[PDB]
Amino acid sequence: GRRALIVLAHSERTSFNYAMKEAAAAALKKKGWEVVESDLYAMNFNPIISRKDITGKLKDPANFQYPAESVLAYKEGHLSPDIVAEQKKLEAADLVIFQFPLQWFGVPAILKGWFERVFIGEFAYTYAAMYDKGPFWSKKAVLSITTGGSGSMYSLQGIHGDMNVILWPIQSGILHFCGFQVLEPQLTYSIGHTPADARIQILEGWKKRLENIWDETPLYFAPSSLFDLNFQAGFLMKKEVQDEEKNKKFGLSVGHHLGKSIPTDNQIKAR
Amino acid sequence: GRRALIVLAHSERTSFNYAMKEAAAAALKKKGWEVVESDLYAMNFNPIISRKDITGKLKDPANFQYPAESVLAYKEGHLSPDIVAEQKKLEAADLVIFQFPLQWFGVPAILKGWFERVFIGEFAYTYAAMYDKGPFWSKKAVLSITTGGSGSMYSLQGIHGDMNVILWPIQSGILHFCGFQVLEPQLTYSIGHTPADARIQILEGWKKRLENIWDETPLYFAPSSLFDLNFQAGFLMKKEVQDEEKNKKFGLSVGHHLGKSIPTDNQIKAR
Ligand SMILES: Cc1cc2nc3c(=O)[nH]c(=O)nc-3n(C[C@H](O)[C@H](O)[C@H](O)COP(=O)(O)OP(=O)(O)OC[C@H]3O[C@@H](n4cnc5c(N)ncnc54)[C@H](O)[C@@H]3O)c2cc1C
Ligand SMILES: Cc1cc2nc3c(=O)[nH]c(=O)nc-3n(C[C@H](O)[C@H](O)[C@H](O)COP(=O)(O)OP(=O)(O)OC[C@H]3O[C@@H](n4cnc5c(N)ncnc54)[C@H](O)[C@@H]3O)c2cc1C
Repeated sequence: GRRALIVLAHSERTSFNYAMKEAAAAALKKKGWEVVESDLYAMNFNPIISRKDITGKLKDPANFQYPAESVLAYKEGHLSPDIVAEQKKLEAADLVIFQFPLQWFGVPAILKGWFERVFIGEFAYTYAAMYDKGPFWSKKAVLSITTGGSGSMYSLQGIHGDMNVILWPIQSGILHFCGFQVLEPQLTYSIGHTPADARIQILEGWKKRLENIWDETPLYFAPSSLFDLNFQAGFLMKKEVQDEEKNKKFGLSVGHHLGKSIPTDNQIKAR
Repeated sequence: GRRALIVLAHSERTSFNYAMKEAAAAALKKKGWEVVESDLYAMNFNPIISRKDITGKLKDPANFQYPAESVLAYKEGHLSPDIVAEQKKLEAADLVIFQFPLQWFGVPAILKGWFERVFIGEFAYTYAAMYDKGPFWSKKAVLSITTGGSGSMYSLQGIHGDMNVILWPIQSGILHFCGFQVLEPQLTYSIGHTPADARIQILEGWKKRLENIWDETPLYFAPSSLFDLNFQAGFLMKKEVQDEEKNKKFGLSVGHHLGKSIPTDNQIKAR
């Protein structure tokens, strides 16, 4: 069996988010997965990066810089116990599910703090090995999101704008940057206005998808080989690559739109 | 005699972010501004939403729903006073400056939670009063952001992709949604690789800009008058507007790209 980690960011057992977490765990276990969860609220997880994330002496206590100090602590085994426990969950996991309600067009603060304290340099990323060469290359991640607003609001013509744009900083910036293959997000729009029978089927749909989740085609991101990955070239797209794209009508992705048309549902549907 | 609020999200008084906050306060005060600060770390601000944000019995404790419960607490005066104190800072402020290091392509968790606990419904937004009809329509907000990554990384051809996409969920989804006119963000790229002399100039340029900050043209967002703002129409773009926009080369904004070219630096430069 593969290993699954479910990171849940919701404080209520009675929420649809909790129900989705239970549905996921149940479905995966039946298919032979070992399932571990991170119920951040139940954990009362400390969401705030600080010098307390490092046990014992710092390298430069008078001028504390979290990136350098947290990296050093990781290498020397001096990270805070709660951080280390989470990192071990990540290392064991093949599939990571992030279950959360959309909050101010992003992840809840407690989940954002989880990323900030757990995704430490060298462990989760290096400038030498980033995006598709990232440490989590063998792992797959998926966002399971619930929203208050309807799907129409997040359509191209909706008042909020394209949901693909909202998803990008998370799926590309956080997950893919660390090497994750990112699967199509499970989007549950206006769950507060969804009829009872329909909420039941959404749960069943989620269970059914997870039966074959590992064999899905992941979302498309621009491969890192298209870029000159060094400070001298400023991590810019290769000259020959740019030349080849000048005849193309569509951009490569949401973030790499190149001033052209973004491919439809680049962050919502796989090729 | 206008009033400014500076929200800072950095743990270290020795940081450049703190220096930017200090420079902003002094520059504004010299021009006669009243300046109030929210140093979230120094305030030990709690960024995690919970039932205890309501200082009394809940309307529906068996099924706790934060949006409805927090709005009810707001109207009845049963919001936690640490939230109330922040809300009063916002009421008095004409200009709001958010000073923070870019962290995982968004705001630090402590600031995210600040938005989540303080921007309560009715106080900060309603489905009737949203975007340009929002409660903060008379106010202006600006992001002052420092990054570890270079500006080229966030260019159209950069490995991280377009920064305008990264800014959208914050500037449109959080700030503009509540009514704020959003001014051009102060972007300070690769501050960790900036020589001492250039760091001095960055501080001065920030001070110089703030001398006439209120006279600046705000960023462009699609006007809400272009949309049918009701649930029956799903808050979609008006039929006449859609047909008219079909003849426009560029999308309206980052989020309202409409599957077309995004206007250059829509979230970075004013028209
Ligand atoms: C601070 C904040 C910011 C927000 N920002 C945004 C935003 O930017 N955009 C946006 O769209 N929304 C936003 N929201 C709204 C938020 O996304 C929704 O309130 C949330 O997604 C609702 O999910 P829930 O899990 O709380 O469901 P709940 O509202 O708790 O439950 C929904 C329904 O599911 C039912 N249910 C529960 N368990 C089961 C089960 N086992 N089987 C069947 N039915 C069940 C419940 O009875 C309920 O009727 C925000 C909310 C907050 C508090
Ligand atoms: C969890 C996390 C996630 C991150 N995610 C991202 C990301 O997604 N993208 C990205 O690009 N970056 C990211 N970063 C990097 C981050 O954006 C930078 O570390 C941050 O912007 C640096 O700001 P600072 O104020 O800490 O600078 P500091 O490192 O504190 O200061 C830089 C220099 O300024 C000098 N200085 C301080 N005060 C003064 C003064 N008064 N006058 C002159 N000089 C002074 C200091 O001596 C120091 O040498 C992340 C960092 C963390 C910790």
